[PDB]
Amino acid sequence: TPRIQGLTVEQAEAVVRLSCLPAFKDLIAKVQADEQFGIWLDSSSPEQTVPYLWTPATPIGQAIHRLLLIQAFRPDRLLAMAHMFVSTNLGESF
Repeated sequence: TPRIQGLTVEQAEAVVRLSCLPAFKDLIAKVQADEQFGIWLDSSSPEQTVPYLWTPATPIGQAIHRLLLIQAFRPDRLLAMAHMFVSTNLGESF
């Protein structure tokens, strides 16, 4: 059971899974350090403003990191994150 300071049970269930990735190791303390950053946590459009990331990173890699973050934190905007990932990989009018 992780911290339930800002997350829920369904959100924190995937946090433990995402912590197994070597790239996304600093995840449990990430929300504690960015405690004010909760726009993606509640309401608004977390798709357009996705904080944090996984060395220089390609835009595709940054989109992958944002997708992995939102898949665990905000499961509903996964469709919009996937749409933006496709647009950045292929094109805006794909």
